[PDB]
Amino acid sequence: STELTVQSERAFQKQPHIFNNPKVKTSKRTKRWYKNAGLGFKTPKTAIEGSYIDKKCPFTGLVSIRGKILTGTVVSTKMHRTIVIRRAYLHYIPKYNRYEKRHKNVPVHVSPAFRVQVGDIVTVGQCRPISKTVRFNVVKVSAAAGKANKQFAKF
Amino acid sequence: GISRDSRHKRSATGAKRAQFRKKRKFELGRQPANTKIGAKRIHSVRTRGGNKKYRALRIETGNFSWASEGISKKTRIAGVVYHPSNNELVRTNTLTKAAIVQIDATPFRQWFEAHYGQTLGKKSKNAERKWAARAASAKIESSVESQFSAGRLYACISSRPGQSGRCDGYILEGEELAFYLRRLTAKK
Amino acid sequence: GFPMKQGVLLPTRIKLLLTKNVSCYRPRRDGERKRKSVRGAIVGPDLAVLALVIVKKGEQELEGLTDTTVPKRLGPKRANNIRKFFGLSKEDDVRDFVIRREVTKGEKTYTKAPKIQRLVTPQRLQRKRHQRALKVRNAQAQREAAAEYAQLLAKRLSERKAEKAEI
Amino acid sequence: ARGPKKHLKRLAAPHHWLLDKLSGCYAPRPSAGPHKLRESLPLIVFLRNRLKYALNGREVKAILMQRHVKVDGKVRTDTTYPAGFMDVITLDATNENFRLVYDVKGRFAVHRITDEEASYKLGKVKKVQLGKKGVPYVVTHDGRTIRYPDPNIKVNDTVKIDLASGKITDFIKFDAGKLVYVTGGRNLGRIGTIVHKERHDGGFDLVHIKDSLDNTFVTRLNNVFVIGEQGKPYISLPKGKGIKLSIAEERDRRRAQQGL
RNA sequence: UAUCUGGUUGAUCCUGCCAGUAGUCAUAUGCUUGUCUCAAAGAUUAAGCCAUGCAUGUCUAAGUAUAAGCAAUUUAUACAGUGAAACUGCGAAUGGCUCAUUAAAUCAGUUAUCGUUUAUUUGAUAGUUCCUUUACUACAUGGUAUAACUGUGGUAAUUCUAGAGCUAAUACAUGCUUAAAAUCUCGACCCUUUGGAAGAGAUGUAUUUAUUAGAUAAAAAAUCAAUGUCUUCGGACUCUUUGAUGAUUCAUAAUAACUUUUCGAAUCGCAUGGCCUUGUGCUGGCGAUGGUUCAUUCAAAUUUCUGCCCUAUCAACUUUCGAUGGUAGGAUAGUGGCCUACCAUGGUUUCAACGGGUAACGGGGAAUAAGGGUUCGAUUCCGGAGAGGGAGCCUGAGAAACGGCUA
RNA sequence: GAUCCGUAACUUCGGGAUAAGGAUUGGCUCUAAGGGUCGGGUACGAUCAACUUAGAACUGGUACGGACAAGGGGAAUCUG
Repeated sequence: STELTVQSERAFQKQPHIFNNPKVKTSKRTKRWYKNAGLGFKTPKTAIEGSYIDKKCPFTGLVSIRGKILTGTVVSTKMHRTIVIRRAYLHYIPKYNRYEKRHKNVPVHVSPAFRVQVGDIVTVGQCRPISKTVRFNVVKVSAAAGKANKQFAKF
Repeated sequence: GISRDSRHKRSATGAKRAQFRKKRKFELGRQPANTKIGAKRIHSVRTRGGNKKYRALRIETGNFSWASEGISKKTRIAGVVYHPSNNELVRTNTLTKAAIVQIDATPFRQWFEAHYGQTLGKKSKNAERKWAARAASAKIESSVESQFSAGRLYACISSRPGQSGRCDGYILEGEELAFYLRRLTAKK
Repeated sequence: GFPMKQGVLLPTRIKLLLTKNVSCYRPRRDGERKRKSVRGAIVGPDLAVLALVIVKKGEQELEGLTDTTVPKRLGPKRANNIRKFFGLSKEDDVRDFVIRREVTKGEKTYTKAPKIQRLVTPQRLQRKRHQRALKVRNAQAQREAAAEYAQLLAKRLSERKAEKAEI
Repeated sequence: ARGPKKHLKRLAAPHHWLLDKLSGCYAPRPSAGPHKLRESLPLIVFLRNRLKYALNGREVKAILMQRHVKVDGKVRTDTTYPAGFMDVITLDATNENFRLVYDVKGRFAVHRITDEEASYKLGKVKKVQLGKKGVPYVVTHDGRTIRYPDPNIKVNDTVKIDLASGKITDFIKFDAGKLVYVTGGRNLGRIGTIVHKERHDGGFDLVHIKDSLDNTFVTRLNNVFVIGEQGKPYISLPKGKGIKLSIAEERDRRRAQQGL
């Protein structure tokens, strides 16, 4: 998201130790740093052509994706730059020889490289503790609209 | 003492954590530096593993780096002009990281007149070939040149003075300078 | 029996948290501080003993303050503490100007002199020689091993152009 | 609990030490050293429980203070010194040289080596890096830092180490078709020569290995040690050569050797 | 090791419980008690209270020996053997005990640190230290300031101690010597060009900041800002050097400086040999301690996933005075609302949140033997927590320590 | 007085209730938020004018609704 007007905070939002020189007259007007996150996750074109900063991005920020790689379905995109996904699974009760449905809500951080809404399947990767509860970071969006644009008006 | 654990601090369900173990030495916190300007005072705090930290408080000289010229000079600090976290640290002149200060503009001016010789604002043999080779390195800026007229440059702190005992920074240039100038002008 | 402490104030008792290297307290543990009773430094009526140091002797002799000189128990031990003690101008072979104390094994009189500490001997010179030697030999050996590593890199750089030249 | 631990109790000791269950509350906690807790051997355990030269731990220290046993050339007079895999233990008295190498049942073996094989050991290079001032260095599986190696030495290779000089004389790469000693896991002590390395980017690569009865098995990389080419090893192998006959073949092997 | 029997009726067949029966590494208690091996034991209730004693100290050839201590002999008039005391180093943060708290907490299996500290051990690792570089600065080696000790004392009392006089160091505070170069900056001069030149400084490591390099996706060109090697003076430039990971602003290097400037051996025992300019000249072995940085080990701190008993006569909880998230700062060993400022209104929940109870420390395990289960786990191992209840802290690598301190 | 917190039995569910019970309050110097009008072919800037609320530092013989003004409260019984 990030709601462009990117310099929206009281500090100047910049990437650390990325210098773009005022003397050398570069006709791209800003240097950007972006990285490959590893594990075959393709860095999106919104992370290279984007002009946000987002120091917890998996591609343009200082976090590294290492540990578990989970997936989930998105149930809350109301916080700024962090969503909450649902992760449902089955718990085997060994006495009754059968299962029960369980779920867990995981809050993950979502870069402004992706646009996520409620219902989309995301793949997230474990990173360092981002906030009090955020330990994961969106590395793949596996849905775009979940058939939203295919519901227009009549003829 | 100060703790920095999450053994207090209600869980994500909003439940109050029951009180587990007594306060731990390895979850310690300490009091802020609140560095002022003038009359260098630095105390040493014994951290974990020995490994002393240098709690600066009231320091006055810094090592500021003119980034587009490649140099670093030791200069005075005049005062804190802007702070993105708290305006109180602007009011009481407390130096932390990311503060915006006014430094000295004298050794950078003297270096620029030794390196290019152009008298910001407004003889012998080898520096003649030198100042031939430059110039196309001496067209610096409008907005950074015009501060040298005032005898004070805007700068940012980049060292954490409470942990390092230094107030080192760089000099504001380009869009960062335009951003902080838009901040400083439209509050006065 | 509470001892007086220099410059507390205040002629009554007070409980201070005494620390290491501080009078009126000896610590039984490293870093341990202990809160103890201490009378301050102004003389009053509660004192059973004053302690006076004669800075100037008066006209009439006391019993055993002036008339007896108790000797010093030990003499100087370090080399320069003996050279200072006699004014020796450091050539003067301080091994001979040591103080010897004679003791009696009943009917046979032995004598002991202490030890000269920080005294230059052949052993100290030999050890200094070995340390200055090992620094130089070590630096030379690392420079040589760096040189052979550069030789190894060179014979792989002539080698990694050869397989580009035969294709 | 407030700091490092110093006592290792019996029944918490590693099981391949074969310390007796009764008769002792404690077990020798190996010192800090080149190897770890669960993959080493104190010298008291070697000189008393394996070699039976000492009857006590008092006699083990009585031995070790006469400078007799020396591990990897250096004298090493610590009672619970953690001698580990690939170590050369030189007894100058009795003219004996042992190499700590793994049994097929997973135990440290009493394996005598000859006096020329005692002048090198093998080190699996655990990390290669650039040290200060741009000096490359290898770190083997027993903590040795060896500066200026060959640039062809990469990680998971093995290296021959000369044990008087700390230097390298030869190295074997990790390749499909090269002999393997397995050090850890369910297949600790097995041997032989490789099938295929499964990559698994993201953690815990696997190696498929096939001994000389064509019994293929799978281990992780951290248990895999290279010890030479197919056939020819670089070291003396223990008895049994890392085969792991099953329990039926084992009892049929023992009931063959029963004629007195 | 897949078992049933007695009791409702005048008698019958049922549902159904009561009672019997068998075990208990499950406690108590009664009667009884000859032998061998094995051996739990103040858990339940009072994590209630404690007299007394003990449980943590430590010295090798190798830190400090003038004990006015002992042994006196055998080369020692500085010492040189044994060795109390005390200084110094180290440990005392291990062990041992208990189970009060504690219900997503602890813990178990599994992960991560590209998010950190680490004494010790183990392996590597430091020629640069001073000074506008001919009248220089101890390096054959620098300064006081104490302990034990002697002597004078105080108090009813103690692991209480004051005053006075000596004297050590691997304690404390200081301070030098080491190559030759390469590369940078500046440059006394002239000579006018496509300029070319002595010599002055800097140049370890550590901290802190900023900038740069840290290449690789396969073949060809043109311009502009500076200047570089060979010059057959049009201009060519031919060969150009580079590790790791899945992944980095990584390792590492380079530049400009910065720092109440860290470290770079004024230490110890045995051996005492080799050279000639004979100066008590230069050199010289084994190993003891200590020390910078890295790696390793011993760990630690956080952390991913999944899993806990009963309760709805607990259905809404969280934001009070952080509750969920963003930005910036502080703090930390470090990530992080851990804390502060500004901002946003989020976060959990019938898949049981939140509250309550637990006569609840969790696990490996224990009892019961058709299969499935059911109950127990204070207790020999692992992990956690606590030392009467709370809190605060010194020392240290490591403690929020209680056989440490403060309230 | 005002501001902020916290409020019980009972109830005709409207109340009780300013329940009960607590804290703050000056001066000075700052900070932040809340506005009006003008020109955009078919993202902002100039300028002008308000007292309201919140916060911070400093300060004093701990004082501050500084005079004035300005509820005592609760547990019940009889009764309308």
